[PDB]
Amino acid sequence: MTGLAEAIANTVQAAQQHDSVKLGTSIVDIVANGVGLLGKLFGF
Repeated sequence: MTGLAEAIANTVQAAQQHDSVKLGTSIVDIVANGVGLLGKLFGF
């Protein structure tokens, strides 16, 4: 699928991992944690 990180990256544009730090469990552990899965696939 293409909605594993896209969905979370759909708010980071304005949130930038900010508002999520105060509200969101499947968002704060995806942009910093979940990203660890793609980091090796791509590089970041």
